[PDB]
Amino acid sequence: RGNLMGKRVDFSARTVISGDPNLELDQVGVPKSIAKTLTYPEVVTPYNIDRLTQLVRNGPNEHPGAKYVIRDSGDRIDLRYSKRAGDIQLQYGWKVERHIMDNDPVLFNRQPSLHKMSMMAHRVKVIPYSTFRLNLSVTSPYNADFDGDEMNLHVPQSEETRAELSQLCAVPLQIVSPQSNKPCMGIVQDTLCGIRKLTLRDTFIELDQVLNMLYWVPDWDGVIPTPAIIKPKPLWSGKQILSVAIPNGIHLQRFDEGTTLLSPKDNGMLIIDGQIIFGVVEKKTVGSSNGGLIHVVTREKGPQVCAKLFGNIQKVVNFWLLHNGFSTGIGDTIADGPTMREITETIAEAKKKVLDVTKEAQANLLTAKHGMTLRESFEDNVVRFLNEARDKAGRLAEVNLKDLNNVKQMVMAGSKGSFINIAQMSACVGQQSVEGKRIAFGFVDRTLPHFSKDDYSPESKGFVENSYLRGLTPQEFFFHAMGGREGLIDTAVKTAETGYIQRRLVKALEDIMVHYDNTTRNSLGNVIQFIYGEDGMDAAHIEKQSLDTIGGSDAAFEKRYRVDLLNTDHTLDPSLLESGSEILGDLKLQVLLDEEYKQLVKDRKFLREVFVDGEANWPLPVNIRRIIQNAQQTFHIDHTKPSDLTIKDIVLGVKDLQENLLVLRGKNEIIQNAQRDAVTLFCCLLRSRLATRRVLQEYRLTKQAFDWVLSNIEAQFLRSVVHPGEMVGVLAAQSIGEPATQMTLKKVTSGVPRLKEILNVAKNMKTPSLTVY
Amino acid sequence: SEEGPQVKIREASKDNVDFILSNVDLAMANSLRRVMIAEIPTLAIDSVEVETNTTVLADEFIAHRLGLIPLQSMDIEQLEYSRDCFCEDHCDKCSVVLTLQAFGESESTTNVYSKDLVIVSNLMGRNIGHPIIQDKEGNGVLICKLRKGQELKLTCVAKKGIAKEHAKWGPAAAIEFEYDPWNKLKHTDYWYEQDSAKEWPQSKNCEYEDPPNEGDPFDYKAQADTFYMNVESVGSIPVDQVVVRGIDTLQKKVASILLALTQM
Amino acid sequence: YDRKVPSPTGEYVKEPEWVLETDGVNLSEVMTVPGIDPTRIYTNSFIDIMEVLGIEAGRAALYKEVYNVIASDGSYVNYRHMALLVDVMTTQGGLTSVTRHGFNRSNTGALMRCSFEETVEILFEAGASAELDDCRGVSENVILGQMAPIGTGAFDVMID
Amino acid sequence: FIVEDDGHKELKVRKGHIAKLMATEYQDVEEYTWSSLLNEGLVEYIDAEEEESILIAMQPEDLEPAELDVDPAKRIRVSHHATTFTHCEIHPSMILGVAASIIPFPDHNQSPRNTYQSAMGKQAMGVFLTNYNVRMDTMANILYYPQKPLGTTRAMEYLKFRELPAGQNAIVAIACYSGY
Amino acid sequence: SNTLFDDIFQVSEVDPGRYNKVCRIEAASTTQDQCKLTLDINVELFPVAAQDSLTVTIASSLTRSWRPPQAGDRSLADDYDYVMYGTAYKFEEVSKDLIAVYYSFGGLLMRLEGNYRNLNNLKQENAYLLIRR
Amino acid sequence: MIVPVRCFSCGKVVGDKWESYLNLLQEDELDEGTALSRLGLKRYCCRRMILTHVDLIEKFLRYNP
Amino acid sequence: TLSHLRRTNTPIAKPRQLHNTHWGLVCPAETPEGQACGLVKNL
Amino acid sequence: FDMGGYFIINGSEKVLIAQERSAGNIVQVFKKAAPSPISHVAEIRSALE
Amino acid sequence: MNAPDRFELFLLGEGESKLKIDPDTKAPNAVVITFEKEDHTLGNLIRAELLNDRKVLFAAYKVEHPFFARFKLRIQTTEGYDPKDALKNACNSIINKLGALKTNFETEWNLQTL
Amino acid sequence: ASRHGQKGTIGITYRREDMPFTAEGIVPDLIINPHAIPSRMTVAHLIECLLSKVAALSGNEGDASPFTDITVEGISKLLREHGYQSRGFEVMYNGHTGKKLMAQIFFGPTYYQRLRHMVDDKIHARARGPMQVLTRQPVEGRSRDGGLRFGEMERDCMIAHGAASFLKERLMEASDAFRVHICGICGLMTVIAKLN
RNA sequence: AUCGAGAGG
Ligand SMILES: [Mg+2]
Ligand SMILES: [Zn+2]
Ligand SMILES: [Zn+2]
Ligand SMILES: [Zn+2]
Repeated sequence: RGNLMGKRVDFSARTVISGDPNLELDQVGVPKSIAKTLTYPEVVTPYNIDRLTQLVRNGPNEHPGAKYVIRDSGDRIDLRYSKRAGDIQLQYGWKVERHIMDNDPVLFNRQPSLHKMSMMAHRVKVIPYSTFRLNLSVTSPYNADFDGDEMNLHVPQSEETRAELSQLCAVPLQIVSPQSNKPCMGIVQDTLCGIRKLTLRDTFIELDQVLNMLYWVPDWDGVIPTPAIIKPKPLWSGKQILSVAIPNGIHLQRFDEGTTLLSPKDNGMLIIDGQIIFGVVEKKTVGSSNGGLIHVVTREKGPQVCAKLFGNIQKVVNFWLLHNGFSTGIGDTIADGPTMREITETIAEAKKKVLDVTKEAQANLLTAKHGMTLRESFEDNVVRFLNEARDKAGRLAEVNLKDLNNVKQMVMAGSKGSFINIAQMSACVGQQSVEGKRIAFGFVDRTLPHFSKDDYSPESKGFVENSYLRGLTPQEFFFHAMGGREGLIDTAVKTAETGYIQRRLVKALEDIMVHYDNTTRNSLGNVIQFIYGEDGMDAAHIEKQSLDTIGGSDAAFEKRYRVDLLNTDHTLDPSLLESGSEILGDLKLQVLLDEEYKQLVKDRKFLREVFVDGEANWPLPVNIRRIIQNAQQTFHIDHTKPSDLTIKDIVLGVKDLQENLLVLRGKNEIIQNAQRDAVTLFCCLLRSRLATRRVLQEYRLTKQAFDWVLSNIEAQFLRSVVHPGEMVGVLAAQSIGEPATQMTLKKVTSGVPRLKEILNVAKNMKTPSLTVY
Repeated sequence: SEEGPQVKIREASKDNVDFILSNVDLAMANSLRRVMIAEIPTLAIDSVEVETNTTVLADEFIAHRLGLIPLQSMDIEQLEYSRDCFCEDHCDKCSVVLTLQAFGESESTTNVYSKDLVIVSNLMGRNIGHPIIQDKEGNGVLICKLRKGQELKLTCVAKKGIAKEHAKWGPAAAIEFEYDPWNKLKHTDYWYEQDSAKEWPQSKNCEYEDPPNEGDPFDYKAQADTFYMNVESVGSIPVDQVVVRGIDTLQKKVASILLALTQM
Repeated sequence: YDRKVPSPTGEYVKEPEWVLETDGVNLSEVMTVPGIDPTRIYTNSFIDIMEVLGIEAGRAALYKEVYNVIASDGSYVNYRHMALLVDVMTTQGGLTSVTRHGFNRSNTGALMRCSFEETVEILFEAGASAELDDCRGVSENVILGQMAPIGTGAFDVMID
Repeated sequence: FIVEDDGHKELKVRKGHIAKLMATEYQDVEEYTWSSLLNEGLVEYIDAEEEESILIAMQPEDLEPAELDVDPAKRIRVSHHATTFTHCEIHPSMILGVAASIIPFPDHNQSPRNTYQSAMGKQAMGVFLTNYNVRMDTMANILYYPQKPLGTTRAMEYLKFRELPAGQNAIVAIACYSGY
Repeated sequence: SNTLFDDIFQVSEVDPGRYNKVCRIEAASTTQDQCKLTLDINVELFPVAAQDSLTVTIASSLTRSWRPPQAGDRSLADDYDYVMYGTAYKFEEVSKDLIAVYYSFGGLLMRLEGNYRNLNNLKQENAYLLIRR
Repeated sequence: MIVPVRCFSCGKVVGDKWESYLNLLQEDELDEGTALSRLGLKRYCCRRMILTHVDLIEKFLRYNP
Repeated sequence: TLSHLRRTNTPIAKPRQLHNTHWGLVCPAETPEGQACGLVKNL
Repeated sequence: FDMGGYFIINGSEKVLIAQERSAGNIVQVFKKAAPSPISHVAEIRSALE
Repeated sequence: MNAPDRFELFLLGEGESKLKIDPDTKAPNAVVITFEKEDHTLGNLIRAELLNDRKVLFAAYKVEHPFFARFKLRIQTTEGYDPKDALKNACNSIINKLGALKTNFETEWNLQTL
Repeated sequence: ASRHGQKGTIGITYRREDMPFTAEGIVPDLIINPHAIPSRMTVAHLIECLLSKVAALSGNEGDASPFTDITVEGISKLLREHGYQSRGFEVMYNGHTGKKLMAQIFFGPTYYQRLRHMVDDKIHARARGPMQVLTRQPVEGRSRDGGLRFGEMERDCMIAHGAASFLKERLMEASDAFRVHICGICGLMTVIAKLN
């Protein structure tokens, strides 16, 4: 374990890290003193000898330079103090151990390495200071802070190794992660706060700042966008400038809570061809969310486009924020005098509730519910009362905070903060817990020697009603310290336990690989799975989509999918199809729709069988909402003209498309049936969305766009397949172990201890339970 | 007087000038104050050789303090940058050599000020190198303290530089800078609990501008063209000279750009 | 418990139901009690499920337990990873632990198993039993400093 | 402190004793010392097993009698509900160590932050000793211009901080600026 | 290249929801009883009190890079006093003989409801909205 | 360990003002804020220089050589 | 230095917790992080 | 300002950390886990002066 | 250790030219000027004065990294107007305004008493 | 770090002209991010800044001792008596441009400590270097020109990525590769390789 | 080398 599975390596660097808004995502800022030490053995060829000769002329004491020359004989020339490092005549076939230089592929790493995303490849960018510099939207997979963190760097030594770094482990390749089938990176901190401050309808920009922001976009087209206001004064909206960073052909739809198509509170998000229509931009739009900007762009334009998108968004928002400013002080912790009066009134009211319950318990007039102790009921009730009091005081505070409250600004943006933060800082920090219960009688029948014996009051057992603004009393201080000490012990223990758990998982699944027969075997030929994930899809190519045959009344299902040419009232309106009236009452063209509806009903029955609770949103490979939205733009569909789609076209084309979807390839019955199984749910999705009434009335496609959608679905499906050689065992182990490392803290074992019980198949669980229906 | 930016001096001393800069685009005023901070030259100690140091301080400590000492720089344009002069290390046309020797002869602690600095090089009749002394008791900056027996004997070389290279070459301390004291342009959105007008204090410069009319709409085409400035000098260069040389330096940079265009 | 159920109109609506939660477990005898639904009975003691309802039910209960562990934190991990873990724990007929006595007592090569725990006793017994290592495990090739059958190494490149 | 009956319960320490103590301090008459309080039965040593049998106040004002118009910004102190006191705390801030006694307003921070600062204050540079120029230590770091804190703690006077400080009073802005 | 819609509205409602420089405005069409308007308006630039009557015009022109209006030679297409530029994003058929159009002027929003305009207000980014005293 | 020459923030020279400050306190029975204002130190950036300075040299000077 | 000269060690049934009896005797806050938390203490 | 309390061994300054221990001569009553045939224990560890 | 020498903020290096000029891509009659060894002091003023020329359609500036003292200025003008001439006029206007400022300040100073 | 667990490293140093400035000309010695206040809940940091502002202005000391009746309101009333916004906010102008910032800045003295963790005590790059006598692997330690450790976790990540060649290069050519002759019958490292 | 202590994320 110390010299074979892991050892010390040459060509390695390690340094304190800091952030840089002006570094591209896949770039790493390398100190010049480090670049002079790490070398690459470039072989002299006619393509490099004019460059390598000058490099070696520079020498090792300055960069770009070189440190050694290796000849055909195998002898080594030390350029530091060889007498002939001025008359070096380079011959082809030699090697120059040249200095590391810009846009070299290097392997950047932070420890612990719970992730393949913990060791990603970066392009070298030699910078003139002693710290490793990296873009902020790469801090998340590394879990890197800039408070003293050190990170390590490794240099490949062969063209094959550089190829592996740049075409497998590169940062843009790792944007969408198979763990959680979502992006692992997003816009954070200053960028995330300013992007919300900037996307408001109150945010307007004048010509000078607009032009500076426009030029700040590196991939700018030079077309100054026409302002949203012209006559009184040329004024741009922050959304207008920000959409310059968004590539053309990007469509994003999302509705949040009270979102009309007029979005009164500027909720949700609507981006129509890289120009946002409505919606304040915050962590839902631009974070590492499922279906956010990053997911859509990475899947639509590609990893490199998204990687530049990170930089463009940062460079516009950071500039706007730099010239707009943002701060925070104790002012943002104060609520109105009326508010604090209500808050302390609420706290006293809950204290009176507890006192009444306590006198009731002392009178032996309590009705302990079945199962639990009298005292257990008393505790439960008091803890519930105090938790409610803290939360109600917190809501009073949060309601009282204006929209200028910088803490509320950060919380609304999602950059930093939560409800409990505001509540404890400005209303009441709440109840303190040790080992999951209130403060115990560490003394004889009392918590502190300043209390009388047998005192179960909120104050005596660890209820802090003061806020961090107000100030904690000595007993409240000690109780808070007791809880916080428990928190530190939990942290320092969970780390070691989860490291051991992660190592056991990785060692147990390290040899699991998808072979070329689409199976999932190990170092013995033993089969683990016959199809990886029972569907054979790379998890990075999978997104939550709704199965539209699951939900709704049977009446709405009929209204959506039923096509009856044998009824004047339930037939395709002739404005939805060129063959409108010519198709009414067609007997032969109704057996097709009847088989379509029959398979749709069978789909609904099957899916309701599989997904009992009727949950329609499930992670499936190919996103068809986006393909339809694209087809409505690449072919500029208008909804007044009728389509040119024969019913035969739609139905038989979707049938053929189902036939054309492949995961396995063999020509025998059992492999054909395994293929037919592995595509069943996706074909259910296909039938739910590619229905004749749907394709005609819900998005009026033409035959051109329809064939385009068919081919695009086929392509993306074939591109979402697992790649043979994928080490899905290590990926699975790390994808389970990393979220376990972030586990930290109702009478059930959970978290790391329960995971340990599951993994060691412990016979004597601490909480065995039977759930009887 | 002359068409263009106008100046009205509110108050003036040998250390401060408070004035109003009218009919100026803002970027010019900002560039002027940046230049007054960063770009105008000064004489300061840029080398120290320590023959003896028996003090409780370190040589580099004292060297830092000596570099921070203010020295006379009125006739500084009559001095050469050592990087531009043709001497070996320094000459009389690019540098000024100061000498400082002090000894603890008295039983009581013997302080070492900047009045104890001795010019050794030949000034050639220019106001240069005399340490600035504004202490009312005639001494200078307290540079060191000596116990009976300790001594400090050293030679400094003072060269030409600007605050960009090191802050010791800064002639100005603080530049007070305000505009639109009523926030008519709405250039900042005030933060409040109950009332912005009551929780934010009123500017001394509010009196010099008429209060807005509440019934007036927002002047969406207004621009900042009247600034309130106060320049404070360390004393190495007089305040009037600080601002005048700031202006001259800025237009000299612009002329350098123009000459580069000519050469292209 | 609140339950989502298809109403007669076809929608999905909440239909609350009384549910019994025990503090102990004897699955074999409780599910025979009349007046309950023996189709829906469940336990957090998946080993009891393995020895009562078969191995596949144990697999499903294992996935459910791990899933609830992940979801307690509000975290999400794709089905495939946890499914792979559970299949590995299950694909040998019973429940194999991720532990010294478990996956590291298998048909795998001795060099792989010695790289986890009980490092030297494994090699001793391998020598005594005269074991043979295929060197098709990744740990073997790591120890031998050879390119391993992993991704880029799961195939060979030759000339045309 | 020792609490005893006297026309109510009151601490045996009186303002005359404080006057004599401070007179002894100002000499830097028979000097009035801590041992004199200990011998005159004004103060008492208590271990953990004995403070199980005692009731401790928190302020000498908790022995004041009772009888609304309050300051809304102050902490919610509780009417102590208690009597039969035997002792009083010398000062609640005395529950802390030498590290945490440097923290300003630690009663407004969450406890892990106070733990972190107590761990990091031992890494702050400053004058660790006035005789640093006379010792030959394996390693030493000293601030050029140590500054005594603008936010002090009445515990610092006994910890000699403002004589041997370990940081500087930096003009700090809280701002998003250039993104660095 | 010409006008696509023109009417006069009596403003009914003004709503400054959480904003300091923008109000959403609800207006009923003068000389119509089935046409209504919702519109975000920069009330700092062009203040709009209730019960005002405002001439509203949707245009098409009078793309390439935006140019400042030279020194005065350029001729506008607007004796109006508040002009914006947006994009249509939904063509909602509210009912039979009822259509509504949604425009986004840089995130400011317009919802217009009527029936008669048919050879106008097409699926086009081109949308200059002009407003007269 | 001895009076800084200039305020770190703005650069106003403060090294000439230490003995004057001490004499204003002890000699003239003044308080710290009034002395700081009298010595021309109006900005708190300048004021924290003199006000919060520990002059450790007068202790180093107590060692013999 | 002061913190080092007032330090305790516990050679190892819930020791790392801040017990109630610690009031006034050992510091509630000053403890190491990591696997010495609660075992090493400062008076 | 030096406070003392340390030793000087081979020139290096050394500190004796306080070792925490359970006091002796105290009788304590403990329970035993369910799979144990004895229900309670009364221990005392007899430390001399 | 890795810190660059301070004089690299204002002293041009070997072969470094004060002005570099490159025609822009995908914008007619536009150019990008790289100023070496300068910062906001000059770029902000030049852009502000360029924005006052009624025949200048676009003018922006940016410092791609605070580490390096250099910036980029993009200028696009009306046809039949070389952007270099627009820069010349802006610079001359700046110098005239500064000269007027210096003259007026010297007048007002000589008017004062202290 | 401040005295409240707010540790940080320098990310960049700006000269005075580029720094934001108050109307009085005062400039921050230091600038911290608001995104580190709400998660950590260290109000005392902000109260310290307020109290220190008032103390420097009035030439008094700030009693930031625990368990006193020193409220935020009293400090704020004193500060407003000194002509500054009661909650420590201050209008600040941008250095690059000179125009005010829309947001006002919480600005004031705060005690900060310089810690023993400096960068040039941490830099380390190796390339080739000294080797261990027994394992023929790189030695351990920056102070020994040693190498970094490519532990089992890093091996796991490289396996998960599918980069077999990089894994081999790290484990052999960047460490302890060796050529040994073996018998085709004994199968052991036995052959006497009298090479030349 | 060994052993140990302290500390950083
Ligand atoms: Mg960190
Ligand atoms: Zn010379
Ligand atoms: Zn100052
Ligand atoms: Zn053999």
